Amino acid sequence: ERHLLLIYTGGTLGMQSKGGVLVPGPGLVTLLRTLPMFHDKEFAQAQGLPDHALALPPASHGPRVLYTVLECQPLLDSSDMTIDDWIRIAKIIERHYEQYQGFVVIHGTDTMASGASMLSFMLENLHKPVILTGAQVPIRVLWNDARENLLGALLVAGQYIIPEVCLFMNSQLFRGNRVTKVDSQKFEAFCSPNLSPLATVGADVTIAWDLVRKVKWKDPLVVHSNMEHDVALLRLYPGIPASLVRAFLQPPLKGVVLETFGSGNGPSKPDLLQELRAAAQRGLIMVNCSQCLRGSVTPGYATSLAGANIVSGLDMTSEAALAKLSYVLGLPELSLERRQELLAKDLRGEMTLPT
Amino acid sequence: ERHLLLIYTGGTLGMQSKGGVLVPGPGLVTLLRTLPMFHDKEFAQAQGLPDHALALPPASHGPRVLYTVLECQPLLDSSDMTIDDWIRIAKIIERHYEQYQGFVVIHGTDTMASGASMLSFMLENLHKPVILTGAQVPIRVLWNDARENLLGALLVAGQYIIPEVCLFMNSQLFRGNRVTKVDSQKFEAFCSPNLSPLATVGADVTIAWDLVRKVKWKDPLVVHSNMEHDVALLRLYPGIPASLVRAFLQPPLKGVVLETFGSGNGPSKPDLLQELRAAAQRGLIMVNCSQCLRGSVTPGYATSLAGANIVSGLDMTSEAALAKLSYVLGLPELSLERRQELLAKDLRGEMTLP
Amino acid sequence: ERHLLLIYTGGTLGMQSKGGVLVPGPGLVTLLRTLPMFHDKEFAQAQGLPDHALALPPASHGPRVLYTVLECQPLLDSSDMTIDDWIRIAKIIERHYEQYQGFVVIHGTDTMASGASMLSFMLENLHKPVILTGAQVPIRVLWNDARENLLGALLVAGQYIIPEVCLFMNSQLFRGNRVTKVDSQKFEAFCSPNLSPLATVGADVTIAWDLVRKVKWKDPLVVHSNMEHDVALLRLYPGIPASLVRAFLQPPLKGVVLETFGSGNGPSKPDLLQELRAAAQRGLIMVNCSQCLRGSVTPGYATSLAGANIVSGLDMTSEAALAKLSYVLGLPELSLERRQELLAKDLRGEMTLP
Amino acid sequence: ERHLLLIYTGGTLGMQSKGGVLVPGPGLVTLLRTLPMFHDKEFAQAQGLPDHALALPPASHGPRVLYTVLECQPLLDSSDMTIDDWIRIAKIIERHYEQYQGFVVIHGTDTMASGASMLSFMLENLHKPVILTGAQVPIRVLWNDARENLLGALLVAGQYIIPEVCLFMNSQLFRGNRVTKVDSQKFEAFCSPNLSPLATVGADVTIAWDLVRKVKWKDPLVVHSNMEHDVALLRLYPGIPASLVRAFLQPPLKGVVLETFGSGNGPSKPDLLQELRAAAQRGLIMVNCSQCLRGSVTPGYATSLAGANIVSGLDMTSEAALAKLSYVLGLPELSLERRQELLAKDLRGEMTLPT
Ligand SMILES: N[C@@H](CC(=O)O)C(=O)O
Ligand SMILES: N[C@@H](CC(=O)O)C(=O)O
Ligand SMILES: N[C@@H](CC(=O)O)C(=O)O
Ligand SMILES: N[C@@H](CC(=O)O)C(=O)O
Repeated sequence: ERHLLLIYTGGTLGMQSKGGVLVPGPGLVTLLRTLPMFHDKEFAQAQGLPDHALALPPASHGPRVLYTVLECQPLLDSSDMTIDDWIRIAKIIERHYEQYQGFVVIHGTDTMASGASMLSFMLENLHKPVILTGAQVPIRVLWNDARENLLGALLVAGQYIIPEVCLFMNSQLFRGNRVTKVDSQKFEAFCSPNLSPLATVGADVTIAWDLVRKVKWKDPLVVHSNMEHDVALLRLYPGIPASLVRAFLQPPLKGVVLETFGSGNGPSKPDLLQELRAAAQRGLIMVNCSQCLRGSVTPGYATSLAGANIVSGLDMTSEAALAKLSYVLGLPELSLERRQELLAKDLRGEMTLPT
Repeated sequence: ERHLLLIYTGGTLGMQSKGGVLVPGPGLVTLLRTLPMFHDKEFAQAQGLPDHALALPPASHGPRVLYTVLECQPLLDSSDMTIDDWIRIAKIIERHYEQYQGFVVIHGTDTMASGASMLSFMLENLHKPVILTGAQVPIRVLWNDARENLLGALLVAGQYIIPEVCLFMNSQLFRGNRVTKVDSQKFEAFCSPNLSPLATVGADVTIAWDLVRKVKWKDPLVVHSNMEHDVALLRLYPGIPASLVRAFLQPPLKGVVLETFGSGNGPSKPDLLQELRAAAQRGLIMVNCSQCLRGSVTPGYATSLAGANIVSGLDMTSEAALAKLSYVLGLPELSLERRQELLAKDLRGEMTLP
Repeated sequence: ERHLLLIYTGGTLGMQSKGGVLVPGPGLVTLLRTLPMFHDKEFAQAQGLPDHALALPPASHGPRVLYTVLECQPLLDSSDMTIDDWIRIAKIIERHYEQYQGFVVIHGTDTMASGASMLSFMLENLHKPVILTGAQVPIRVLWNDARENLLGALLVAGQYIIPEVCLFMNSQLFRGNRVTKVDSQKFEAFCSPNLSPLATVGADVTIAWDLVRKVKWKDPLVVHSNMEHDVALLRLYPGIPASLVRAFLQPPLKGVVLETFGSGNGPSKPDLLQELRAAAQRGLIMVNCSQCLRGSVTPGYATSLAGANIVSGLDMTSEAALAKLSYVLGLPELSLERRQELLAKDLRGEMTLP
Repeated sequence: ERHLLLIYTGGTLGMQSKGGVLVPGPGLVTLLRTLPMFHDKEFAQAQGLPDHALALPPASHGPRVLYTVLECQPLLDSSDMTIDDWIRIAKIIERHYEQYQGFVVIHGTDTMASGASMLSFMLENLHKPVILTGAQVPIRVLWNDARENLLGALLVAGQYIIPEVCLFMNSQLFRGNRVTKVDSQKFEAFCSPNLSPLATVGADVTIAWDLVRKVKWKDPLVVHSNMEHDVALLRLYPGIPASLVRAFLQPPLKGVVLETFGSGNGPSKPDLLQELRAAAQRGLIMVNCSQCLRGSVTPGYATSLAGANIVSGLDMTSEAALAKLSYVLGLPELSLERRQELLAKDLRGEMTLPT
């Protein structure tokens, strides 16, 4: 038997209509108990099993999977989530870490990439699966993606030792700090543009063990709740004025992700470049990411943004760059130079270095 | 014979190494003249043809294609382009509109989507093709995507009556105000996420005539050079503070595209919503676009951004929303309400209504 | 309320292990009854509803959906199916046509394209949906594609007036005579290479009404059980000998689909071409389809197969060409010439003319 | 300097209109000479270089590339090619192996996959690139894919040590015995359904060295010209009759590829199974391949074709199965059982043994 904790934080998967719009919906365990694919009553009764704990039917091979449902209060639309909410989730996993073999987190899709990236950094030396999932349609609506998404998450966390924060949707498992939301309506809502999926589900389960990170049983779980809140993301657009960038980078901002064009380029008008220098001199750290979905920041043009306090983000997603920026800036007693060196290193599989 | 104007504005296609980096490179016509696929010397000599004008070899069917090369000065990395640069390009097309049957614009890829979207709006009632193109590798490097991209542009503009600003790359023709750059290295650099390509090239040329806009031969070309410069784009990120949004939306800003999550949602914390209202009261117009590559802004959540001065962008790209915002706000003597009505309408094929 | 007939013919969806391999599995209605997503016990009891008939829970909009399960005997692995089996299925639909508003046919995937194509031709002037479906993993196994495939079929047939034989798999609805099986393991097992899906299911249901065929309420259902059995498929391979083709095309064969290379080409060695002429003189009809997944048979080479009794299959799938050949040859009292004209015309949406 | 042999066998790339249809076209070297991208006159003259030999302009990095054009006679539409034509090509490569560092073979697309597969088997212990290429549109037509396809082949063979028979089309390099033609009109005409491309070309060249086979410098090139001619391919279709299968498998046929449904199934009607057994008793060897594009043949159904003289083709393409059948059957002095063991083994990277 393997025991999982299922953390319900909110999002479309549980949602209910109310006033003609979707809002977060309570009473998940009550529903799941009535669904044979989520709960084997026969096995639970013949094991006089705790009434708070559910049991999946047997799968083909492997151990049996049991799980407990922790429903947070209040439940949130993921659009309203912030760094504090993701810290609370990390703390729930810390508190219950020893009692369970894996974790599944039900989450809204709107900011799921940000949440997976954050938790990836907060949960240092993680040894157990933390699988995020969600749905474009609520589980109470008849025709939905939620049933198969939730079941798959539980089976993956239940049956495999993948020690990463991942995202499971639409029969695929992605590295959490590598995903981005690409479609607002289709069930194939997420994409891992610069890395293969960690796993694919069909008849067979195919896992890329060559990519999955190795369990460091030696080192204990450290949960970083000291994340810098004053970080931002700024998308460059053609002709963005120096005066607007000056205003955006004012104190108390400590770090910013600049989303630049193509292979990492921006306008070279000197007054704009001057505001970036000025901000560097005040101590701001800047990471350069590409607005493009696929590919890497690379020098090579007269317009490439490099220099004073500007670290290349290589092929990182913006969601990951931002979370990493928050992590590194929150570490205590480091120099500006040391902080940039950490930003330029692959800390959780979020970044591919060249040769 | 069909005569085309080839406008070389800059970008990687012509570029040259200098100080170990790529910068814009002059002398295009000189090079093209030496390439048989771009210039038929035999036909030019046997027609004693102007020395500034080149001639493509005969294609399978259709008329012969001639073209003149106008090389702008200075040449630009597209990362440095602004609304004024795109206006200059529209003006070149206006000045020479009667003399040519089509236009091809060589452009850097970094801001090509912004440029195609801008020209789409500036060139009202366009009757002739205006085809943008570029390359991830310069034409002077041996292994490149530039040869085939440029030739395809010239043949499309030269042989078909597609009255739109388009982008031709990697054997596909896209509606210009529908594209976005998705790959910084691969030759398949562009994508039209919410609309099919207008055309595909292989053995056959396949054109989606069901999508191509109709020539309005009744109405003359109007070229809008009064585009509002004070428009911006703002990407929401989780926990973005009200104080930072306040600072961003200060005067003199007149319009902004808010890039929101998923189907058009943002944080509902009241102090943030309050700063959007405040800015609406100052007369700011806001368009809501999705950060997602594919799909549409739709109401349906308690977190959906709608209301005071906020127009839904449906499935518009951000590049297109931003250009449309610039166009509509530049029109003289319209009420705020009329401006929002135009923003909610499909003006150049950039937007699908439900 | 809309009432559907669910015809269970066999295939993996229902299957059971036995002797270490998968074989067809009885007792479908018994299982479905126990699944809340397939049967609303509360509504059935509060309507004292027939015990043989199930009821789907309410969907968002639309009418309620009820359905009856007809489990054929014996059940078949689709690899064993033939024209007679598909005729039987058409006859079941004919016998019960008036009593139901739609049909769903559970079928093995191995020959599902052949079956959908056949039924498409057999069911002339169809007014109601006939949706085929199946699964790579049985519905009794916990992790499967069968639950969502079957439910989607029932909801599509139950809620929409799509008067075609279709295939529903993996959240997509395809025109049946346009599909082919491309993957032996993945859940995305099927592809419609030369036509868009008729519909896609996500948050919204998107239907291509521009493609869906029109209901001919005036004309009654005619069910062709006169399908020619003596038709075959022959795949050319490099250096295939004339003597082997002679043997293949001997009487009593009446029609053959030649699967040729690329854009419709074969070897031009004269003894091979001579055997095709000889067979034409005996009255054999030949349809030329491409071995390629995507694209169209087109003349243009010295190696193109055209002439005596050879009709181009354009962009038809082989499964569709073969079924159409069976249909046309089964029609009574037509001249060879008229038969070839029908083969060259789009009769059920299986073929795009240039 | 690296010197290549360019073997022009025929196909659409060189073709000419004549009587309103495309036929093979002579005079390739004459044309290429006039194209600056294929011939640097300045460098050739300043090196007083042989008049039969051309020279590519300099590429970014790497050595300079020179090449000689050998134009076969007669030139062929690939639809008319046979085993004897592919043997002649292997013999050309054998004769000239020591003089050149690589080979490019221009070939019609209609049977290119069969040709690449054949050469793969014929050229044992190959150490140098043999790159096949072709085009959907002739090089003399203005708007074509031929220029870039031919140039890329020459640059790949000229600049990298990939010791395989490959196919280069539309900016991708595929393992030759893994490809199949999937589109009769689009420039993306080929697909490698069960294996990644060996390489991709863009700004950067990306090579999957993890997949490319290793140079066996110890072992010399052996070229097999004893290939069995009496092999065939038979596609099963629903209700195919026993009497027709009997006629197809008559002597002198020695081997056949059965293209079956899905994961490797056919009809189980006993009279059909009886004809397969009869043919096995006459000494016929049978390989089972899937009609599916992205198929592996796997047992698991009552309809799976396995037994007397029937070898599973796993994920092999039919073109590869058919060539392999011709190779193995042509080897001298082997027992029927030994022949089947070779058919079941990955000999040139054409087959993945499963997980
Ligand atoms: N607005 C929802 C979107 C979803 O879950 O699909 C959320 O993020 O909570
Ligand atoms: N940096 C270049 C990119 C390109 O041309 O591909 C530009 O936009 O001008
Ligand atoms: N062998 C099965 C395949 C399936 O159902 O998926 C059949 O064709 O009956
Ligand atoms: N029929 C031609 C097709 C091509 O080359 O594209 C050949 O195979 O020679």
